[PDB]
Amino acid sequence: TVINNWLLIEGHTIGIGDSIADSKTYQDIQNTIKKAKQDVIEVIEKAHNNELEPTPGNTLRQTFENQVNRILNDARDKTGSSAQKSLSEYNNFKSMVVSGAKGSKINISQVIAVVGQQNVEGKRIPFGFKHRTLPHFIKDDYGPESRGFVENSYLAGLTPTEFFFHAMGGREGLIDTAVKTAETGYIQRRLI
Amino acid sequence: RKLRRQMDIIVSEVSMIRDIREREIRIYTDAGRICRPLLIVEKQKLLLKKRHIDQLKEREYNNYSWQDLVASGVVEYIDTLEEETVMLAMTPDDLQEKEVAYCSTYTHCEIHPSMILGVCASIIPFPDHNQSPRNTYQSAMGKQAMGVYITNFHVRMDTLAHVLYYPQKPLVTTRSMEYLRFRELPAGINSIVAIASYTGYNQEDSVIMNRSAVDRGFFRSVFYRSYKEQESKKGFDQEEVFEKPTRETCQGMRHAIYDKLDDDGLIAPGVRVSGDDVIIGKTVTLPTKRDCSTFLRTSETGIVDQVMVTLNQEGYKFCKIRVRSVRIPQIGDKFASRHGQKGTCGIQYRQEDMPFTCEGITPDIIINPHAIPSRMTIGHLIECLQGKVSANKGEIGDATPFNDAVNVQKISNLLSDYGYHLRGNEVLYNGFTGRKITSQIFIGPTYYQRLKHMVDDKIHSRARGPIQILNRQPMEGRSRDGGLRFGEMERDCQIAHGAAQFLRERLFEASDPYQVHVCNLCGIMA
Amino acid sequence: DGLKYSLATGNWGDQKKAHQARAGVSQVLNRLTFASTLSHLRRLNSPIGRDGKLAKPRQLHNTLWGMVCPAETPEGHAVGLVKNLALMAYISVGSQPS
Amino acid sequence: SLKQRLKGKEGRVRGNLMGKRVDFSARTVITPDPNLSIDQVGVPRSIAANMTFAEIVTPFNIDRLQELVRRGNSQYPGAKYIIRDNGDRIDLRFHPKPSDLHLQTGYKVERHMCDGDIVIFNRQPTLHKMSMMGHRVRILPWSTFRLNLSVTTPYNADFDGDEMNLHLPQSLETRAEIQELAMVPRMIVTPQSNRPVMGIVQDTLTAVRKFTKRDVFLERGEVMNLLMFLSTWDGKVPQP
Amino acid sequence: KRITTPYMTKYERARVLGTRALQIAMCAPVMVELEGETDPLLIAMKELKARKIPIIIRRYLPDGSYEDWGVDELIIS
Amino acid sequence: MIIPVRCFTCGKIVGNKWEAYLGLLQAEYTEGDALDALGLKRYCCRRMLLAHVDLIEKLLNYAPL
Amino acid sequence: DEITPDLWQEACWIVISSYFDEKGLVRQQLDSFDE
Amino acid sequence: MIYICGECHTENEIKSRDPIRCRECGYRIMYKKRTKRLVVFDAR
Amino acid sequence: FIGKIPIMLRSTYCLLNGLTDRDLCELNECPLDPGGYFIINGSEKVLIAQEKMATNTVYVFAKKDSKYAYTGECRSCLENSSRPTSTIWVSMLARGGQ
Amino acid sequence: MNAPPAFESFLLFEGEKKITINKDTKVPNACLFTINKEDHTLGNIIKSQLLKDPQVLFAGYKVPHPLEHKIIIRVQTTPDYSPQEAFTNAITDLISELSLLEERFRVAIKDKQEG
Amino acid sequence: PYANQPTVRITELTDENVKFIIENTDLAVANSIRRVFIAEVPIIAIDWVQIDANSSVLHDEFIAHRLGLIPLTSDDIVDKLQYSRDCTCEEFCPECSVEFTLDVRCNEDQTRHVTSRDLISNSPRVIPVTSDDILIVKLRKGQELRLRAYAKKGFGKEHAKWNPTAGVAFEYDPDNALRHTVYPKPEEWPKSEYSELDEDESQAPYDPNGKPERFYYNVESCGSLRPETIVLSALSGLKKKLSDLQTQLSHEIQS
RNA sequence: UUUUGGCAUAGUUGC
Ligand SMILES: [Mg+2]
Ligand SMILES: [Zn+2]
Ligand SMILES: [Zn+2]
Ligand SMILES: [Zn+2]
Repeated sequence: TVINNWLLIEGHTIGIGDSIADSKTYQDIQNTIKKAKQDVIEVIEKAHNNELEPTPGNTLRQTFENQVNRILNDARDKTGSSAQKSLSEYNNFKSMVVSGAKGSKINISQVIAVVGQQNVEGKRIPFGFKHRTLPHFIKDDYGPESRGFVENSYLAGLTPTEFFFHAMGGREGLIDTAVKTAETGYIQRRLI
Repeated sequence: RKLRRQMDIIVSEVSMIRDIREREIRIYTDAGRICRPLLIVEKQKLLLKKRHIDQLKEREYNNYSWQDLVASGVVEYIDTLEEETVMLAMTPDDLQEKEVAYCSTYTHCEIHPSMILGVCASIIPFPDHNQSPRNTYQSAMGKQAMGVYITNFHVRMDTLAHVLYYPQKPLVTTRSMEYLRFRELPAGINSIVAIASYTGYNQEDSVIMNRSAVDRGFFRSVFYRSYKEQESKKGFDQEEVFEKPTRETCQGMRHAIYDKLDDDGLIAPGVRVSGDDVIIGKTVTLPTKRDCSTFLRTSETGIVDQVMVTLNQEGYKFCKIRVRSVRIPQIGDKFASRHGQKGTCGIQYRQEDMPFTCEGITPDIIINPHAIPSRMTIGHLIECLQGKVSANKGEIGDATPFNDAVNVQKISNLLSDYGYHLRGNEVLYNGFTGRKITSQIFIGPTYYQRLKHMVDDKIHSRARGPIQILNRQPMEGRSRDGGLRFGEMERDCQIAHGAAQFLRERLFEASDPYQVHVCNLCGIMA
Repeated sequence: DGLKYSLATGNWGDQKKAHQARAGVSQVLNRLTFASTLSHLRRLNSPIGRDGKLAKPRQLHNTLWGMVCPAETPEGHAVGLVKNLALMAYISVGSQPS
Repeated sequence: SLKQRLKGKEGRVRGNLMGKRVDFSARTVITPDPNLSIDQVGVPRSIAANMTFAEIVTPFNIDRLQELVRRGNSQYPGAKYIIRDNGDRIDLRFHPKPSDLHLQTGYKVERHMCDGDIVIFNRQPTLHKMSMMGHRVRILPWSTFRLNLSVTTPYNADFDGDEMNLHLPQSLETRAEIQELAMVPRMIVTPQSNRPVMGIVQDTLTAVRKFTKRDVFLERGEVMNLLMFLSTWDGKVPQP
Repeated sequence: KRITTPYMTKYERARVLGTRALQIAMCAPVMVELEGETDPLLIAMKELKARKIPIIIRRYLPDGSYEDWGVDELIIS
Repeated sequence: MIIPVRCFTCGKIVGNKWEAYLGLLQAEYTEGDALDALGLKRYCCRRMLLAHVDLIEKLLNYAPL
Repeated sequence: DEITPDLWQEACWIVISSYFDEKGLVRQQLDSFDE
Repeated sequence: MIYICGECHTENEIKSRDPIRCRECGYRIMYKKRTKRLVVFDAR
Repeated sequence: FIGKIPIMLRSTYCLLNGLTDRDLCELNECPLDPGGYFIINGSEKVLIAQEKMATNTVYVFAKKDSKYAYTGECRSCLENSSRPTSTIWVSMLARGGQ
Repeated sequence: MNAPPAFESFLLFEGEKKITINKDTKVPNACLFTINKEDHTLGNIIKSQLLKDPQVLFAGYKVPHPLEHKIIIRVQTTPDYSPQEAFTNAITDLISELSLLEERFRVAIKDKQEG
Repeated sequence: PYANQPTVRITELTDENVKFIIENTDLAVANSIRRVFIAEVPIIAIDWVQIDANSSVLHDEFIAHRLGLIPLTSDDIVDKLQYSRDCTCEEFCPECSVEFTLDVRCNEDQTRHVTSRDLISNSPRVIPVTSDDILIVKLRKGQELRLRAYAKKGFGKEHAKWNPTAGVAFEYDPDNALRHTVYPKPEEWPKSEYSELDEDESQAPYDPNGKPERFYYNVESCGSLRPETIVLSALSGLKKKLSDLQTQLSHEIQS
């Protein structure tokens, strides 16, 4: 009662301005993204030239996949930390995440800077077509966007390919909820 | 490919697929395959020239059609199998253009990426600024909205129908809507929404509406039901007849009023009726007579709107009766954005109680800010901003998904041109004290849809009503009445609580108390 | 009366063969909004079948680009199975190969 | 068949012994209400007017139950039935005869549910003890159930459009049982993982985070207006 | 020598309060002086705090035997 | 279907301006210019005439019965 | 002669409008039933 | 009682034991005439 | 006369075929009603597009839970004849023989 | 269907008093004025006017529930002054201010009309 | 220990709206005054509606709802009028009500517009405010619409159709000197029409000892009442409410 | 002067 009656005097919101960072922040994010893209290109051409040597107990594809995966992971984390640095004290996203009442730091990094890598089954987007994730890419491509790394933020807006790959990613979560509602509590119904 | 593009021997749905790695050509002309149009590209150049577009612009009074573009071999249908053998271009304006070439051999180019969307997903403004589970939620919910489902609904007599009093085309709309005919049959209202915390009735995905706006017809709708009944002379044992019965001629009857009906055993339209009344006075002759008249579903009231009388396929006189019932928005009615922001009406406040801007503008709806961060419906915020800009600019905005020319920066600049905060945050005054609210408030028009679920449609109680005939337990018949499943999980919860007497009451005394005499030497019922 | 039956109840196959005759083809038209009617007109259903248990069709496959909506399906136990056509999708009506 | 009548969930054992439809229950949609204590539940007028509780006639409540019998089913609060010790059920919507309404000790009146009564609030599915909890009735003049914002997270129910159930106990024995075992205050600490099961939620939690910042300062009138809402206030304004 | 605990379990509290409240509702004598109360639940709680309810609990031990306890003998918490 | 009598938010009369809005549109006024000519400044009222669809014209085509 | 980038953004939607004017939204059911 | 033919709007009375038919059109759909009972509305 | 066949609304044999919107208003039919469905017993019944595996097409899969390492199958079916679709499987056994 | 009669949101039905007084027992000189069929319109203004008086140690009000129409005003003054006296003085001050404002507003209307 | 001495300054006077400033007053008084503007300035609106016959495409309660929101010129008549539930009459009388009649019979193939012009009062002191005019419903050949209505005294709190104001713009502290709001970046914000901050600043210096004053009002009428009449009747109604409350409190204390 | 009443498979929809 007392907190709501005070909140009338204070008030709380969320706005477009709460999702805006500095132009310097966007520039730094874009520099990090281009750095990560160039690094993934280096790993791809190394694997192409048979210059990538596999790690022990792992095939060359596993080594390459783990390398590019961790490259995208630390690129995403660096961009997220830079976005977190750019937040103001009045940013309602930071108000809702620091309080812990809703959202998380990952959500802020998603909305402001980088949605990030999509996944199905714990891997990048598979070649549904022969050696191609979509017809818009060339055959035998393993770049980030070609295998389904979203680079824009939600505010920046997804590209068509990135939008479709994120739809594929969310379909996995919807399937997870469906099989949850199927198999939830049958364990409990036997246990009781 | 030449002949298909010329349509000489090959109709333009036959797909030809050349697999080089296996040295095979498969040609399919069967039904059941799915294809889509695609523009043809040669020498990294479109075959679509500006003269074709000029011929398209004069479509009427020219008789130039899409089939000419099919005939000229500029656009061709491609199926999913043949798509494997295609190097497709998303957009011609950059990808086929010379650059540090990602690819230098593009055979086809897409007409527009937004056509990947569905029929009920295409209405989403800025769908590429939302978490795709929200897009699935909106696709599901848009089918559930209220609106003018068809123009001739007045003549139709459907089972259940909903009509919104004052529909509006969305202020922010994708161009695809122009071909949906949803711009001409809209379903929803553009309403001023302010995303802000308040007294505490908006929380956990709820919404606080302006009572005054509802009193001005905001989101007011009508719900039409239709009942039907036929008579018949089946054999000679029975003959149902439309006629109002009386206790003096029908020696078996239900306690209710019957004076609403006329001499034909039917109710005149324009009579205001409750759920327990009779709409069709109809009775069967015992082998005096007994009633089997038709009552209303005993959870509602309405007006018998239209009574039609005709003959069935056999020729027996049968009648349908459409009953109107106005539905004012009330607490618990479910409203949704075009971004999956589903919420029930938490409370209604009059205009003076509601907050308001410096110009006297009050918000029609107030939603919890905390609905946004986890869901990440940023398309909702951009839709609100673009709606504000369109309304101030007096021109229907654009909501094409992948239109690169539009972004929040330009929208903010356009908003700043009209003497508003560029991000849409506004100073609002508390209606209870008039004090400036400390934090500023994001506000603007947003398209909201009254979903077809209302509380009076889904609410009931059980107070020792019409029990079963097989187990004497409450049954679902004549209404939602029939109690509730006291499922095994509820029993188990009471075992955890240890409320054994409460469990006994719910399972035995409150459901089907019975007793039987049994022998004390054998278990046989006496 | 045969076709009238098979459209009247949704069962598809002979009326006495309802034990194994696949059903769920003809449905009451969704008349609540114009968009709902359109979405029900263009709806496509994948049966569970024996093949659904070998390959998981609930996941959105890449080949559904430009033919089926990436995000339009009933949220429940029918996620992925029931889908809707993309706007420019058109289905081959069949012709003779002669 | 006989076997088919018993197998599965829909058979007699799982469908009509371990769980079944039950009289004296209602179900509808929920909406938030911060002006209610956690142990209080707002109910529509119609359900309380329909759903009832059996009160035994005693020399203390004879006047109140007599007035309730006089009111009848038409008005709220009222009653439906007089159950005398003989078992005869006098229905209070068809017999406006004063010979039928004369009361005395030992009778049982089926009076309409009113404020302060006890109900069990519930939701499909039930996953733990707090999925069914005891609440105190509050009549509010609208067509949906209410809930305090804090009792949502034990039930896992948000106000998106999911519905909840309400089971009315009938006997004083089980009423006391729900009072002393299943009420919301007794269920604050779960025995699952030895912690509180509920806490402070979205708007309240963000608002208190902003409130307890070091630089929040409040005028005299604001402080006095806020101290109104503190129910457990001593009445003494502390030194600023 | 009653070996069981001298405390009243919450279930015993629930049952004894419910039964005594029903007894009071059935025009039973009240073993405490009321103070204008009308609800049997409050009167039963007052009697429990007074330790003036005539009920005797019979706790069945798992071996078939049992212990008997006066309500005033148990520790009300 | 028909134009609302009043703007839902603020309550200004708008039911005497839809026909005039159409008439000024036939004068090739920009829609913003038309709404300014009809004295609608707050965007609450401008939403009404900018987003209203007058389906009553399509409904009168049927028989009067 | 060829479509410029500024004009393509409306030319493509003119093309789609011509498509839906020709074929409509329920072409599948009607064509299948006619066949 | 009085019914309106659904095509040509021919008002006509029909008995309780004759199949319906328009007296000048042959049409076989009839609609009941509006009630002659007092109907009122509060404008809220 | 051998029977009666339901007619899809606004199909080439429907009365509403090729009429103008004004004529549809004379018939009390909405010009925007897309049709493409049937009326059975007055109720508007619509058919849902049924997805099934294609015919006449060799497909090589791997039945991991079989005595076969692989299986090349073909659902062979005549054009407009022999609705029984003969499905053949030719499968290479695994080397776990007796 | 359970929507309340809105016209019974400001009208005292039978057996309802407009205002009642309850002397709070926690603190001396403390009274609670419960007014039915009222809202923030009178509560806020009366709260401010009571806060103007220096002799009023504490003054506040609340609405226990927005759907209901009770307002409860707590007033505590010095121990030489009645809270009812403070309430009556506040009402008289507000009525005098509004009469003065009406007079000045009529004068301003006439001035703008001639001007 | 007494209420302030307010001073008024009418900046703009028009027949549809009015703009003024109240100085030397408390915030709560101003908030209650605007609340009374929206809520408790009574007017006359068509409430009771008997449909003698309807044949339009639109059902009856739609037409009744549309007729409800028609504003009516009730400048002087609303004072001598009384609430129907208070007056002693069978259903209606001139002391508490005004009768309206409407009847349009369209037998012309050209489209017909049943407008507010067609409303026929039995007293010329109250008419539709437009009497272009408000469209009520379009009619075709063969469609009639006949009805009789009654308009009665009421105020906006009971229902929004009795709301006389089409929006009440309110402002105070346009320079944010009191800092009741906290701009995260004051540079971005537009200046009010009353703000005196030049175009090189964004906030006045924070005055600690300040208090709300200089309340700016722009009351827009629907035209049912003149704006000056709205404000005068608002103050009169609030004074009436407070005097009645004083009477009840005196009776309570004497009891 | 007292009211009753079906079982079924299929389909869609809602946390
Ligand atoms: Mg939910
Ligand atoms: Zn407006
Ligand atoms: Zn005829
Ligand atoms: Zn009178």
